[PDB]
Amino acid sequence: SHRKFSCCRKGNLGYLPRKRCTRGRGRCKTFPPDVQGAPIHLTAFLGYKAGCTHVMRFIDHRGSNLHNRQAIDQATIIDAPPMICTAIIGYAKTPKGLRAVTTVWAAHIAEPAMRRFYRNYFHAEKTAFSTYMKKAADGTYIKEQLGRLKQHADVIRIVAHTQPALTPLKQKKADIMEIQVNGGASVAEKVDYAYALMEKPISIKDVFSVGAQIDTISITRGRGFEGVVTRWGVTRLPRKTRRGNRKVACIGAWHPANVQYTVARAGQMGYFHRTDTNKQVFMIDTAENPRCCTTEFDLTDKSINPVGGFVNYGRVQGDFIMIKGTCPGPKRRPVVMRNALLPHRNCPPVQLQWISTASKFGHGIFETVEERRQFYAK
Amino acid sequence: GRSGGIGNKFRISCGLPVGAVINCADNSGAKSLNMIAVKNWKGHLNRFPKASVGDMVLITVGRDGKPELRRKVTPAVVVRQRKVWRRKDGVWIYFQDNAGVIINPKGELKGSSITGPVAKEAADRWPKISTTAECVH
Amino acid sequence: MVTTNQCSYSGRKILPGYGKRMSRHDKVLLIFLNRKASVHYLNKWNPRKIRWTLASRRARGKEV
RNA sequence: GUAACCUCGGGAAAAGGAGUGGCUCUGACGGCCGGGUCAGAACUGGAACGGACGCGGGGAUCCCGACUGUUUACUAG
RNA sequence: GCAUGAAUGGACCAACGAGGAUCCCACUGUCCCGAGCCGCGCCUCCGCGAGCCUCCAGCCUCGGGAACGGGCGAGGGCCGG
RNA sequence: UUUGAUCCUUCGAUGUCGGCUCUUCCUACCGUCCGCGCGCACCGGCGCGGAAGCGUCGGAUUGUUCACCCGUUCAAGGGAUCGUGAGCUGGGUUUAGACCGUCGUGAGACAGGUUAGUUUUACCCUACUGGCCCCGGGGCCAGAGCACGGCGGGCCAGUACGAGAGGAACGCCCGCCGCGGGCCGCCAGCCCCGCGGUUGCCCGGCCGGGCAGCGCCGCGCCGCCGCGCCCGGGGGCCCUGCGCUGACCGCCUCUAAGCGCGCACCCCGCCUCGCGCCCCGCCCGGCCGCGCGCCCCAGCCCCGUGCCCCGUCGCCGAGCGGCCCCCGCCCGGGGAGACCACCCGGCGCGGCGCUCCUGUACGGCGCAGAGCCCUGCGAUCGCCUGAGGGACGCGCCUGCAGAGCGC
Ligand SMILES: [K+]
Ligand SMILES: [K+]
Ligand SMILES: [K+]
Ligand SMILES: [K+]
Ligand SMILES: [K+]
Ligand SMILES: [Mg+2]
Ligand SMILES: [Mg+2]
Ligand SMILES: [Mg+2]
Ligand SMILES: [Mg+2]
Ligand SMILES: [Mg+2]
Ligand SMILES: [Mg+2]
Ligand SMILES: [Mg+2]
Ligand SMILES: [Mg+2]
Ligand SMILES: [Mg+2]
Ligand SMILES: [Mg+2]
Ligand SMILES: [Mg+2]
Ligand SMILES: [Mg+2]
Ligand SMILES: [Mg+2]
Ligand SMILES: [Mg+2]
Ligand SMILES: [Mg+2]
Ligand SMILES: [Mg+2]
Ligand SMILES: [Mg+2]
Ligand SMILES: [Mg+2]
Ligand SMILES: [Mg+2]
Ligand SMILES: [Mg+2]
Ligand SMILES: [Mg+2]
Ligand SMILES: [Mg+2]
Ligand SMILES: [Mg+2]
Ligand code: NA
Ligand code: NA
Ligand code: NA
Ligand code: NA
Ligand code: NA
Ligand code: NA
Ligand code: NA
Ligand code: NA
Repeated sequence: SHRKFSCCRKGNLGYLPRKRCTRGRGRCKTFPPDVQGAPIHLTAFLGYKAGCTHVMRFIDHRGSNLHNRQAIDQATIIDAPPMICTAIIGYAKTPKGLRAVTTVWAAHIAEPAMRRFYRNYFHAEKTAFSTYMKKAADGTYIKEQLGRLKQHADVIRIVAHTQPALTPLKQKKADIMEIQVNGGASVAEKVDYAYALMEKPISIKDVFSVGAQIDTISITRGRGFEGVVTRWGVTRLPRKTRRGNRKVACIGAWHPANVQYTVARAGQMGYFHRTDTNKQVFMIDTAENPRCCTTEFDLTDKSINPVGGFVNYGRVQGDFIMIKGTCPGPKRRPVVMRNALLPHRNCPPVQLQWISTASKFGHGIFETVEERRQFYAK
Repeated sequence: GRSGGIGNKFRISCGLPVGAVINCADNSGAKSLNMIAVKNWKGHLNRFPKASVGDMVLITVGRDGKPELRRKVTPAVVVRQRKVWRRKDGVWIYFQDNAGVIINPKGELKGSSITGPVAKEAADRWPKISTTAECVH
Repeated sequence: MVTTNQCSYSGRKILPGYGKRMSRHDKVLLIFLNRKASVHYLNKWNPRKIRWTLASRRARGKEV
């Protein structure tokens, strides 16, 4: 007979199966669409999650109760040391989909990439690219391959890698990513632009801008094996139940004589590949600037690094980006940033007035160590 | 043709589910009020309706109040609550007791004066409360 | 930010978005720095004998 | 400080209030030196003291059997 | 008064009851709506080491059929452990 | 989806009502969507067709299904062994105790009422949820899954409309609710052995400790978490229809050929998984095969052929196309975790500094101290002292150390 009262199912069936991610890191499945004639630009970057904090801003939002006053907002900091371009890959559109044409590697490759090619660098015999680097000493081979790409490709991407030596991480091998080149008037313009920045650093300042929106892709926090109450959010059973009350009472009808895939069961929770969309950029700066986080209402110079350090993360050494809200993952998890595909239309402009830099280790009340020393008669 | 509160409010942390007994902050003759319903509430299976400061509820007057109002369902507005809530400017605030005032659907009070401080949400949403209030926090 | 408040119980400085405030029936607004302060006040512990507060340091002469 | 009712014996710990630590003192009660108990005061501790332990929740009514007692060892007190 | 009723006892009743029932105060994870934690088991290892059950076997949908098939007819899937 | 009629299967047993929990399906559609009609001025109602995406709630009495009432964003109906007892519960029904009424000579009876009354076993097969049976880096894609709906406010406007009472709509902007995926900066909750307070006993006393299965009380870091915060704006083909051009049928006709517009439904994108493939690197290898005009059929451009020997005697080269081969662990640490796997590695131990948790150490010194049997006893208080103790976060190394066996 029919269920007496109305209620929806619990959980989203579009995120199945709930299994540990088998991809090494967060990967960019799709890139923003390419429109001919727009200025040529890059579409993505890779960084590391560092922390969260406060900001006070001024809201100019016509038609809302916030239109002429202040608001306290949550922000997230992502550490973005420069990336090195090192290869060019071209694709051709085909009846079978996107097929690679060829990939051309630079004459000289840095140690982090070489490390990425092995499992144990100290013991491994160093043979990767040993023959290739002799062939490509002169520019002739590179030119021939780029001519091939110019005459046969439809989509152009570059290959860049991170520099973990500029971070507090323990890892020494780098992360290799493909980044698409959008814009221009033809494929030749794209190929020349990509060739103009080979073996060169790329800064996040040249990819994103303040006030635009981005998508973030990462892997969420892990929890191991978990029960239905926490894994799927079903109701607990009453106290008098024999054999406990954290479970689903009925897991099916008599017919069909099987268990359906739509019924909640226990298993792995967390460590999933996820993507949050439409996050607004608040600030792009570098930790090498002493007035990094000083505004019109402040006096003493304050930088990004808080008093006592970023908890469970080293100190930030260089460039970084600030976004509004939250992103998946814990601290130190690699994060891929990407231009938004379907941005939100009505976003008020960003107008920072004050940034909180107190100690997040405990409850701190001093924005700088000099103020603390003054206070404690030190 | 003006019936309800003014403007559209922001979501606030509710603290008063159906079945709570709250104090009467106006000199209408009542001592305590029993909450039995919330206006503009769409439910869910098994979930009690709940209210916060500034919204309209339906009450009965308790056994320790003047008999002239003792067996009717009446509207009222919540003006104070003990559950701490956060405002859009990042301020967390709370009061010492839960309290309300008997008001009309169109918005005229049923007493002369309101005793104690009143939250700014209720005052902004209802003009009659704003003037009769002696202190707004 | 220039505009900061003072804790009602301990006399320390509070930064934007960092505590809770209470309104009493007598129409007085109290501002607290953390949960430790608000518990001290709620229990009616005299701040003049809690040695880390400003009220106590003034009575001792350490603070002028 | 304790009500209705009552077989005048009860109800009754009805209901419901306040106090209780430490230290320094004062008085009272025997015997031709001992002993504990009871009462009062100052000072002083995060507005704390039956600080662990041990140890009634209460009230207004209706039905049945007066009451203490006995019973289906192993589903009925 | 389907079909109450007088030692097959009628009516009433203070005290009493691990008896059946309704309401009020106080109290609370019973609940809104769940969260965090402690010990033991579970789990992995060394040593020791059973019972029950068992035509044969062990993926589905429809048909017909002792009228609700694992095997039969027609289709759809599936390395093995 | 009722109740009957019948007696085909099941008495060497298919656990017999309802509720709670959870999934899926139907449409004969209650609100929301798109059209048409009205005895449709507006507001509000009523009828018809397509449409099953979302919504269909909280309570009082009853074991109840049902019914009945209060309230709210005003509240359709059903199926799945009358879905769901090795999922629960045990209120009802339906053993054995006991009571009332009616019936019976009696033992006893009663689709009459009432009260008390053990709910056993998974370690096997399958299904389901996760996890494994090592092999480079970066990508692509078949197949499978699938997720943005509802209610308001402001401007339009006291306008159109209407005698008046009254009283809309397109578009844009701003909110709320329900659902979904994340996160910890603020606030809230929690405490592994941190700090402080306190009762009894025990270590002769002070100090400092132990036992009371964490003695009990306050606060609390890294972390987890909600009662906190962030995020959710795309296309296509078209049904039921409304139109354009226009005949059979001299006229008229949305249709018969032809053409346009079109739905919370359908399909695709985004989003989750993903066998297999591709590029590159180390290498530059081995094998197999021999054969290209296009377009239309009421112009069909002169047709109504050709091949017909894959050995049956064909087999070089080139060219073009296709296939095959190629890639470590043990060990330690986590941001990962049942075991495994995954991500990373010249690890870590022990210190020093910063930060922040508690709340001002022991000792000494005081004309401090209520008082006293007073050249001494005394709970407490002040100063040295935001002190002492602690750290699972951050920064350094002045010490000790850390790259070794099976394949
Ligand atoms: K349903
Ligand atoms: K008894
Ligand atoms: K049978
Ligand atoms: K049952
Ligand atoms: K904590
Ligand atoms: Mg039980
Ligand atoms: Mg912190
Ligand atoms: Mg319910
Ligand atoms: Mg008796
Ligand atoms: Mg007895
Ligand atoms: Mg017995
Ligand atoms: Mg018994
Ligand atoms: Mg008779
Ligand atoms: Mg007689
Ligand atoms: Mg009789
Ligand atoms: Mg069988
Ligand atoms: Mg067969
Ligand atoms: Mg069975
Ligand atoms: Mg059986
Ligand atoms: Mg139909
Ligand atoms: Mg069963
Ligand atoms: Mg029973
Ligand atoms: Mg019986
Ligand atoms: Mg599997
Ligand atoms: Mg698909
Ligand atoms: Mg907290
Ligand atoms: Mg002992
Ligand atoms: Mg972990
Ligand atoms: Na079947
Ligand atoms: Na049936
Ligand atoms: Na059934
Ligand atoms: Na059972
Ligand atoms: Na086991
Ligand atoms: Na002790
Ligand atoms: Na979507
Ligand atoms: Na001392």
